[PDB]
Amino acid sequence: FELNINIINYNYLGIIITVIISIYIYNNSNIISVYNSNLLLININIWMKYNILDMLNLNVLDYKILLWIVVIIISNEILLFVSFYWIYYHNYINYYHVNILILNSYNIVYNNIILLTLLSTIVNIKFYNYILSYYKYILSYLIYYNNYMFNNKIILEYKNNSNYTNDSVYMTSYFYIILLHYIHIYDSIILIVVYNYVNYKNINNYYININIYYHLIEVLYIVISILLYL
Amino acid sequence: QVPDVFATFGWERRLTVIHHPGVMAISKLLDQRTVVKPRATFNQELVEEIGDYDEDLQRKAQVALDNGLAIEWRVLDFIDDELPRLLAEKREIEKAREQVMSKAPGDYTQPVFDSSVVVPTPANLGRNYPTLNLPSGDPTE
Amino acid sequence: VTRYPSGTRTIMSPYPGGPVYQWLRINYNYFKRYQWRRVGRWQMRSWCYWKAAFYGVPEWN
Amino acid sequence: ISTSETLNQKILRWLDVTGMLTRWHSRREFILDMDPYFRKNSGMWTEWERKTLLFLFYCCTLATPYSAYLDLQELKHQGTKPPRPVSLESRFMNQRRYDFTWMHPQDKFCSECRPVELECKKMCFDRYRSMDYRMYGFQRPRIQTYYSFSTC
Amino acid sequence: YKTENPLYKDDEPFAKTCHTFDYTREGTEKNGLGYYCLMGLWASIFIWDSLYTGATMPTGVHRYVWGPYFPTAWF
Amino acid sequence: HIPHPVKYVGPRRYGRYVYGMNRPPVLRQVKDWIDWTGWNSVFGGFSFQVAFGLMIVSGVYLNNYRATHTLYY
Amino acid sequence: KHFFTDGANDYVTGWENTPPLKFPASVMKPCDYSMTKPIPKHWKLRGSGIHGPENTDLMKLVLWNRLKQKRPQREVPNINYLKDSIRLELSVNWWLMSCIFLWGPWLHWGQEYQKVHEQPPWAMKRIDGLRGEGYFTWFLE
Amino acid sequence: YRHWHRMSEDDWALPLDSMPEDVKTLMATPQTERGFVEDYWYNRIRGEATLLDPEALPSKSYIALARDMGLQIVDEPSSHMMGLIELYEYLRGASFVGPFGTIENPVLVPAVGQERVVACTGGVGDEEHFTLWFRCREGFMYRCGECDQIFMLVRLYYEDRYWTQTLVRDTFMSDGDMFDLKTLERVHKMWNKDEMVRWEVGYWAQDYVLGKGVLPGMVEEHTRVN
Ligand SMILES: CCCCCCCCCCCCCCCCCC(=O)OC[C@H](COP(=O)([O-])OCC(O)COP(=O)([O-])OC[C@@H](COC(=O)CCCCCCCCCCCCCCCCC)OC(=O)CCCCCCCCCCCCCCCCC)OC(=O)CCCCCCCCCCCCCCCCC
Ligand SMILES: CCCCCCCCCCCCCCCCCC(=O)OC[C@H](COP(=O)([O-])OCC(O)COP(=O)([O-])OC[C@@H](COC(=O)CCCCCCCCCCCCCCCCC)OC(=O)CCCCCCCCCCCCCCCCC)OC(=O)CCCCCCCCCCCCCCCCC
Ligand SMILES: CCCCCCCCCCCCCCCCCC(=O)OC[C@H](COP(=O)([O-])OCC(O)COP(=O)([O-])OC[C@@H](COC(=O)CCCCCCCCCCCCCCCCC)OC(=O)CCCCCCCCCCCCCCCCC)OC(=O)CCCCCCCCCCCCCCCCC
Ligand SMILES: CCCCCCCCCCCCCCCCCC(=O)OC[C@H](COP(=O)([O-])OCC(O)COP(=O)([O-])OC[C@@H](COC(=O)CCCCCCCCCCCCCCCCC)OC(=O)CCCCCCCCCCCCCCCCC)OC(=O)CCCCCCCCCCCCCCCCC
Ligand SMILES: CCCCCCCC/C=C/CCCCCCCC(=O)OC[C@H](COP(=O)(O)OCCN)OC(=O)CCCCCCC/C=C/CCCCCCCC
Ligand SMILES: CCCCCCCC/C=C/CCCCCCCC(=O)OC[C@H](COP(=O)(O)OCCN)OC(=O)CCCCCCC/C=C/CCCCCCCC
Ligand SMILES: CCCCCCCC/C=C\CCCCCCCC(=O)OC[C@H](COP(=O)(O)OCCN)OC(=O)CCCCCCC/C=C/CCCCCCCC
Ligand SMILES: CCCCCCCCCCCCCCCC(=O)OC[C@H](COP(=O)(O)O)OC(=O)CCCCCCCCCCCCCCC
Ligand SMILES: [Zn+2]
Repeated sequence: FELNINIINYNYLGIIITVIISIYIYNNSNIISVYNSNLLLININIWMKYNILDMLNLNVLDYKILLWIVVIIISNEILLFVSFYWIYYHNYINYYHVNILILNSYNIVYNNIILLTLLSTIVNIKFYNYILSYYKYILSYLIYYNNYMFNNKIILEYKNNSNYTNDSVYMTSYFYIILLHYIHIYDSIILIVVYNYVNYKNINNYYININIYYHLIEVLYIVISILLYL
Repeated sequence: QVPDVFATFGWERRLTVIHHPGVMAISKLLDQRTVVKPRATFNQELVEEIGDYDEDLQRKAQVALDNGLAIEWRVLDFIDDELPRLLAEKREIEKAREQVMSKAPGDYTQPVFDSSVVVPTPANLGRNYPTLNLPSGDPTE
Repeated sequence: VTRYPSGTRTIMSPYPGGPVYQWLRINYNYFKRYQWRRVGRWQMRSWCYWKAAFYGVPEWN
Repeated sequence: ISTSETLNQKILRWLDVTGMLTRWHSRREFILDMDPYFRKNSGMWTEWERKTLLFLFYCCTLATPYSAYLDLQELKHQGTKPPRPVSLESRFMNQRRYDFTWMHPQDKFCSECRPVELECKKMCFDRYRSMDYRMYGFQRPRIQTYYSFSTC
Repeated sequence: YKTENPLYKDDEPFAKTCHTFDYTREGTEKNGLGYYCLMGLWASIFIWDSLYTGATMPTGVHRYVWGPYFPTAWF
Repeated sequence: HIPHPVKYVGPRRYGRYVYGMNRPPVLRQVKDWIDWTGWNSVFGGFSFQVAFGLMIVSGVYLNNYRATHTLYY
Repeated sequence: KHFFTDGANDYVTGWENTPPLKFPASVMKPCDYSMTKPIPKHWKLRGSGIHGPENTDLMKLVLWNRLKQKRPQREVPNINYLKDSIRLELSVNWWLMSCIFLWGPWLHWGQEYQKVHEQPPWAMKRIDGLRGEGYFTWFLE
Repeated sequence: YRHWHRMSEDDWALPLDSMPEDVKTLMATPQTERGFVEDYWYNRIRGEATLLDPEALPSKSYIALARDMGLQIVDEPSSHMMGLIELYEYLRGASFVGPFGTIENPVLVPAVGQERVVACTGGVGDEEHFTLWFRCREGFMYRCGECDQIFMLVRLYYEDRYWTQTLVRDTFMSDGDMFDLKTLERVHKMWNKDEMVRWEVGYWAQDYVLGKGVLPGMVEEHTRVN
């Protein structure tokens, strides 16, 4: 027989990661922060390596445990956006009569909605192929093109906007809510860059996580679009 | 008298049950995929549906149906050449089934038949069929 | 029934097509299968994130 | 022109120049278009799954050009955004407790300019250049550079 | 022999055991007529509010053929 | 989940494609495809845009035309 | 379905609480001995009596759940199951179609009208002398 | 069991490359001296040699047939040990529910060691009480202080070892007549002739007996690039 769980006795990434966090506080140059971020990325990858190596234990509950962890993380991301919506709507009584130019409801909203919908369709096709034990090379490069356009559009919008964060709480909330969504789009790039075909298929937690996360980002933008643009 | 046996499954995680020794012998025999072969029997309706996906197989499948042949798919690709042997094989198998079934209980003598036309058997182990997955037509025509 | 090389002959029309059409059909088929898919095969095999996780781990006996 | 085919057949043929329609109507053509490693699993697919997958795939790819057209128009719109009236500094507008330095904690470039206030930075970079300190940007006319989306 | 195409076969039933799953009496499988009535009312209220702006500020003059305590007056 | 039969009642096979001969009209083919893949996805997908579009475009009459003809001052 | 559930959508291990309905009750049956008749007093307990593999039905359930994992062909589900598996995918695709072919046309029309008349076609024209497009979603005014 | 993961490819069969190259010694090794891989191929080579000889099967007794395939004849001792193994494995990830324990029929608590923690929850319905945990050690008839339910520890122990499927086989299975390599050759020629190899394990096994790389195509079969 064997123990139900193969215990993990020792770990040293925790110390390294925690020290990396402290380096952000104790920096005397923003250049150190940039290089420190690479270290954090490296060590987080090692932690992800340990999760993949745990497959050797053949434990049925490992998939379930990680899936429910992601559910909790998703909830935290939703509640973080709720706080920004809370901040935005608290000062609702002070909006729409101040001498600032709010965003148009015709151009930005439509193309972004169309663009992000295509992103969902690409990920949906990836899920379908994952169900069918099949792969299509071009799909990943469609995501990169999709992400390239999103970055190009958002950069221009910020640069050409004629109002600034210090003009009103409305502008601050607009910029902040849009940035928060962008950061979650960038986190999606971090995840999707490693998409590959793995032959153990439906016992791979990465596929279900990516599908859930991409759907969350897109639905959040619908709420943002209704609140700010429409 | 048939003794009961332990049957185990799995390599590292092993599950054991009691089973019939004869059933296990049949089970392992059917695992000899090169010896014991699945064979297909068609009906007219199914043959017609095949044409929707492979016109050549429909014609070859129709020949098998018209002669009431239980045929392996690999052999079906060569039914034009194998037909005379397949008809002979069908008769010999039927003869063997009749003899063994009709024999009195306790009589386990081998049936009398021409094994040279039955494949796979020690007398005839089959032909080395070449692959037919090559194109013959010129795209520009 | 004549079997043509995969992806080279259309089934939509009895006419194979004109010289330009045939060139486009044949060369896209080649570019996809033997040029573009190099990149995909290279990323899938030589740069697999999950393979890199087991690098240096002993073989499973 | 070719009279060996109907008009519908001719239209379908050209729409099939990349083989999309042929792969849709032939299971054999579709599976052989897969790479050998994945062709191993093709036998398990139902026709409902196969054609449904192509439908989702074709709708996505066919819609990509439309999104590209929208994005190009968006880039052109931003490339020639009309100027807007200068904001009157109202009661609660442009309030500052400290200079803007979170981007450059040590260098403190353009402390008076906001993080993405390009015109303010341009004039600030010019001062630094006039003080013999190089700075990158805001020097090339927009119509003389590529990818500006501002050309006539 | 005769066969049935698997694609068009019916769904398999839940097994009948001590632990039997049954959704037949729940009435949660699909939206019912009540849901579509709520949608109809929402459309009606949306149209009505826009068409007749003075509906929320009704007239106070009361004229009843059979007085105010007659049922038709109440509605 | 309530077990229930497959509601598709259209043709199950058109036959082998032979240069597009002996095949139904295009509109009938579109109807068959949606029957095969389910109308529930069509209604659900289009429901949101139809509701939003009708509400916005109804204002052309409800908000613009009626208001001009109905202003007691 | 996308999400994994131990009870119903258990694709990680493929465990099923009950056997397929195909098998006759004699071959295999659901593990239910709630209806067992009272045990005669003269019978003596030989086994543990503990719920587990000593019961025939549970042993067969465990055996089948391991040996079902290899099958010669696919067990084709009906179209209802296949629809449900990609319900979200199909609906998102139709939502994209609706955005392109329904939202796009009237949004383009509104902007063109706005150009000529200073306000969207679904808005009351102002008489207060303020310039600009004004609101878009009229019913939220 | 429900707590096991998916069957691996090896759970069905092993690759031929795992066949021991010294087949002559493999077929002469006693069962107690064969490892997991050696035992697997001994049974498969000997089992398939008898099954691929149809003319001899009808005259072969079930005892001999079971021996050739490596199947263990069940008896009360072996059945008892195997049954308690499966019960222990099942309880790893399953609930522990059964009849109320009494002196005549104590609750059986399988264990490998000398101790295992157990809880008593009383009888059914109203007789059920709060969990009362205790350490069930070997050699004592435990009595719950609340409901008076009787528990007993059963140890899966045998001669300085704990019961396992292999241990049961070694203890009770008896090696029969030594396998004759002539049978391997005779069956090999029956199903392998003129480039047709329908008995591939025997083809490899016969090649190893003749050394290695003697039969046609075996040199090319054994040459690898990495
Ligand atoms: C006489 C010729 C007439 C030609 C007319 C023009 C036709 C152009 C079609 C371009 C379609 C691009 C679609 C992009 C989305 C991704 C597609 C995809 O999934 O590809 C998979 C495909 C194979 O992927 P895989 O993983 O191996 O296989 C996956 C599947 O299993 C198997 O995949 P699959 O085989 O099912 O793929 C189906 C299909 C799925 O996608 C579609 O079917 C979408 C179709 C959309 C049509 C868009 C047309 C745009 C035209 C606009 C013109 C505007 C003019 C304005 C004028 C203004 C005047 C004032 O994908 C493709 O076929 C993609 C195109 C393949 C070409 C690759 C070679 C390089 C480019 C060659 C271009 C040649 C143009 C010649 C023009 C001549 C004119 C006389 O990917 C590749 O081949 C590799 C990457 C390259 C693909 C994209 C190439 C873009 C080329 C654009 C050309 C048009 C530019 C117009 C500019 C106008 C400026 C004003
Ligand atoms: C912003 C403005 C608007 C922009 C819109 C942009 C739209 C982009 C759409 C792109 C669509 C791509 C379509 C690809 C079609 C491929 C088939 C084809 O044509 O193959 C022919 C042929 C095939 O030969 P083959 O395969 O050997 O066939 C021999 C067989 O034996 C015989 O076999 P066969 O008979 O089957 O082969 C021949 C057959 C092949 O074709 C077919 O039968 C077609 C069947 C499939 C059709 C499926 C649909 C295709 C997509 C339609 C897209 C519609 C776009 C609508 C845009 C509206 C914009 C308002 O028939 C044809 O060749 C007919 C071609 C019809 C072309 C129609 C062009 C319409 C242009 C409209 C312009 C409007 C401008 C308005 C300005 C307003 C200003 C206020 O080879 C080529 O494709 C030739 C390539 C070389 C072309 C050279 C062009 C030189 C142009 C010089 C311009 C100089 C300008 C100077 C200016 C100076 C100023 C001062
Ligand atoms: C007006 C126009 C504009 C509208 C804008 C709308 C904006 C919406 C924003 C949404 C953002 C995106 C979020 C979802 C992203 C993923 C989408 C996705 O993949 O969907 C397809 C996919 C469909 O799944 P499937 O298995 O294929 O289903 C097939 C069929 O649909 C049939 O499936 P089935 O019915 O057979 O069931 C299987 C499936 C069915 O489930 C789903 O499919 C879920 C679909 C959800 C879609 C989102 C709809 C909106 C939900 C609103 C919930 C509000 C909560 C209450 C807030 C109170 C505030 C005061 O089950 C699961 O997948 C289980 C998932 C785990 C659920 C964990 C829930 C934890 C929280 C429980 C409540 C806590 C409060 C208790 C209070 C009482 C205390 C006594 O969904 C998933 O698989 C997603 C599951 C993973 C993400 C779960 C996230 C849970 C977050 C919990 C937050 C709790 C906060 C509590 C405190 C709050 C107050 C302080
Ligand atoms: C004499 C005077 C005469 C006067 C005459 C006047 C005439 C007036 C006519 C008025 C007519 C009124 C009619 C009322 C009755 C309606 C009856 C009806 O059919 O109701 C039900 C009908 C449909 O409901 P249903 O029957 O339940 O739907 C059936 C489904 O198939 C159920 O099946 P299912 O559940 O399987 O459905 C599929 C489902 C299956 O689910 C799954 O597969 C499982 C997973 C579900 C959870 C998903 C989680 C998240 C997924 C992530 C992926 C996201 C992708 C997109 C990403 C975008 C990124 C940007 O999945 C989905 O549907 C969701 C996924 C698809 C994509 C979702 C996209 C985002 C949605 C959320 C945002 C929505 C807002 C967007 C706004 C724009 C953009 C910002 O409801 C409506 O249509 C709503 C009623 C609207 C009433 C409006 C009334 C006002 C307007 C009046 C206009 C006319 C006035 C003109 C002036 C007149 C003056 C006199
Ligand atoms: C500031 C805001 C936040 C951003 C800053 C960094 C935050 C870093 C926090 C990261 C938390 C990660 C939690 C992960 C939990 C889920 C893990 C999981 O399921 O992984 C396994 C899953 C599947 O593996 P299998 O072997 O198939 O199965 C596993 C065993 N059954 O694998 C994956 O998810 C693959 C992930 C690959 C991509 C990894 C990329 C890591 C990115 C780290 C970002 C760090 C950026 C730091 C920036 C600092 C300066 C701003
Ligand atoms: C015997 C009876 C025959 C009757 C025939 C009736 C034929 C009716 C044909 C109606 C055609 C209507 C076409 C409308 C197209 C409008 C396209 C348009 O506006 O494109 C722009 C817009 C994007 O522009 P942006 O600048 O980005 O602005 C919006 C976002 N910022 O793009 C789109 O709208 C793309 C979507 C195209 C929609 C096409 C609609 C086609 C409708 C055809 C109907 C045919 C009916 C036939 C009935 C037959 C009865 C026998
Ligand atoms: C190889 C190089 C690759 C580079 C490109 C690819 C990687 C990109 C990585 C993601 C980048 C995401 C950037 C997010 C921050 C964006 C900042 C921004 O735009 O801020 C301005 C925008 C609007 O401002 P205005 O200029 O007034 O707008 C008027 C319009 N004309 O919003 C703001 O001002 C808010 C700024 C919030 C910034 C938050 C970012 C985190 C900064 C942390 C600094 C901490 C320093 C202290 C020490 C600790 C170090 C960890
Ligand atoms: C945490 C915040 C969440 C967001 C805020 C939610 C607030 C509201 C939530 C309500 C519940 C939503 C789900 C409803 C589901 C549903 O439709 O549920 C549908 C059900 C019927 O169920 P079935 O049809 O499925 O059997 O409908 C009902 O039970 C009630 C609605 C039917 C119509 C009611 C009519 C009201 C009449 C009012 C007066 C009109 C006067 C007209 C004069 C001419
Ligand atoms: Zn007790």
